[PDB]
Amino acid sequence: THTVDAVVIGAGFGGIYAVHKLHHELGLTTVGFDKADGPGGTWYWNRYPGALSDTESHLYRFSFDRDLLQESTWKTTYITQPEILEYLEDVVDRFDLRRHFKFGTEVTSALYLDDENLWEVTTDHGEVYRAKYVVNAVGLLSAINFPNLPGLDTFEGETIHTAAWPEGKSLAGRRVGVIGTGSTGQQVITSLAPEVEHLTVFVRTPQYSVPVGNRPVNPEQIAEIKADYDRIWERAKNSAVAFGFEESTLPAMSVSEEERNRIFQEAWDHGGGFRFMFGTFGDIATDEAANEAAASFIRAKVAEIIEDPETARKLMPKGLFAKRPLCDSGYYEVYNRPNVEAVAIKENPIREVTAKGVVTEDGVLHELDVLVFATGFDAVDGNYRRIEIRGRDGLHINDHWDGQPTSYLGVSTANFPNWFMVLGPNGPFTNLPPSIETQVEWISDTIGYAERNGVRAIEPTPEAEAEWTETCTEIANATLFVLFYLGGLRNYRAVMAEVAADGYRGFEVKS
Ligand SMILES: Cc1cc2nc3c(=O)[nH]c(=O)nc-3n(C[C@H](O)[C@H](O)[C@H](O)COP(=O)(O)OP(=O)(O)OC[C@H]3O[C@@H](n4cnc5c(N)ncnc54)[C@H](O)[C@@H]3O)c2cc1C
Ligand SMILES: NC(=O)c1ccc[n+]([C@@H]2O[C@H](COP(=O)([O-])OP(=O)(O)OC[C@H]3O[C@@H](n4cnc5c(N)ncnc54)[C@H](OP(=O)(O)O)[C@@H]3O)[C@@H](O)[C@H]2O)c1
Repeated sequence: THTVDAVVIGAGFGGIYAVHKLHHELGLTTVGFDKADGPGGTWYWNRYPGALSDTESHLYRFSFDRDLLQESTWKTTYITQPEILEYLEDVVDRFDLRRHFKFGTEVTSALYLDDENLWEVTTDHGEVYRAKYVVNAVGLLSAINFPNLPGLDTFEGETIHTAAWPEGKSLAGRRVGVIGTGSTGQQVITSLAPEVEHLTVFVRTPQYSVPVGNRPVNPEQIAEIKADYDRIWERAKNSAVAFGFEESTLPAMSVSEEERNRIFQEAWDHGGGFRFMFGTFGDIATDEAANEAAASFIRAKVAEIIEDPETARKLMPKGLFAKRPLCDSGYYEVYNRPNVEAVAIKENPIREVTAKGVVTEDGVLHELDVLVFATGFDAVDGNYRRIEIRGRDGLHINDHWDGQPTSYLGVSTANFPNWFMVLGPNGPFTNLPPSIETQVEWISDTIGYAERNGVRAIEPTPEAEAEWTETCTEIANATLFVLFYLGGLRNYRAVMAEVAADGYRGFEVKS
């Protein structure tokens, strides 16, 4: 029914910028879609208390508009969900993007029509769009992982998942249980502890966590940032992780024990997860001894913060210090509160939930009014895998990604022509907005090139896609241990630009 140049799926950072680029810069008629009733993406969905960025406020945003960077403000060194949502809502209205989005609208299929070199895209309300290009900015919020504890139906109190937090809902003065201690669960717990009648935490795997050091800013302090913003973004885009600190090249074991502690202590006092992992020493992710030095420093902090050694034993992180580091606003301190109990479910599993609360295998009823699930989601490619997406010859995305999801360059995959991914598989591990910008700017250039020239279809070769996996795999082999590209933002940007400069190396082009 509707003939458009381009379709964008999602209205988070990625979809917002994709619609801007395609509409404003390339002059294409572009429609965006989100199941959400408004823009924001993950910042629209996740409204739990204590929801906070792990990227400093001044860097958790777009950098493409130099005037916008002068204009935005923020209250603290890290940024909260309502502030981010407001920022993204403001971007949408600043660039008049709203009239291009269809909200409350799920894309249920995207089928390639081989004969016409078009994508046929349908919504859950039956609307059909024919488009030359599809840009998928669908994020990771797939189906909500909402675990199957026996007797859950019987609970007479409120059951809440953090990705569907009730707007009014304050749990002040209530008896609350939280299941899950990832970034989200830690954040909810710290938020809840001081206001809740009682808090019971069901801990399965304690994680490494460092202080975030979220502090109020002055208007003079924002003024300093803003006067140097160009240099700041120049540095970020020339770094590996783009978080606003100088990345260390210092081997942890090349200095004395006393200096190593001082270095760790400084980062601990300053705050920041990536700063702790990458700002202290150059080999925490690559050297077993370096990782142990970091890991055991955090363990010692846990033991020092938590008074009761039985409580401390349950919360004690173990093993390698890896993946996205967690940071917190006083998470370990919380367990020193008289009205907070930790339950280590590996050794004392949940037997059932009843009307009144949770019974553990010890046979003790933990009486609760409220049960919070901070249990995350199931999958990461989940959002691709639940849409009927069909490429060339009717090849389904699930048949194509028979094993793990793959991409060429993080943005495209073979047999799916003119179909792009923002933050697809095998892409950078990074402060995300500047990587998102990198990918959308590259997607847009590639679509510009296709439109300028005669291009009917562009897709990666199977061999390019395989060499990219091999490339990612060889970077990942160096590290300690989903497959990301781990060469960093600066390296990723050079790779993307060179692919473009080399006449789209690794793409099959139908002229
Ligand atoms: C609490 C929290 C804090 C975070 N902090 C940071 C941080 O500090 N730094 C950082 O770099 N990253 C952080 N992240 C990661 C974050 O996801 C990214 O920074 C960024 O918001 C991702 O934007 P996105 O557009 O790629 O995806 P999303 O924001 O996830 O948006 C995708 C949208 O696509 C929509 N969608 C999916 N499928 C369909 C469909 N079939 N039809 C219609 N719509 C669909 C969804 O409804 C969703 O709104 C954080 C995440 C969380 C949850
Ligand atoms: N960039 C950011 O600052 C940021 C912030 C928040 C979230 N995120 C991302 O968003 C995703 C969601 O984060 P999240 O913290 O909500 O989820 P998460 O990281 O997957 O954490 C889930 C927690 O729930 C526990 N759990 C899962 N199933 C359980 C069950 N059946 N019974 C008991 N416990 C169970 C897990 O323990 P186990 O460890 O044993 O599985 C874990 O503690 C993550 O992938 C994360 O990377 C990013």
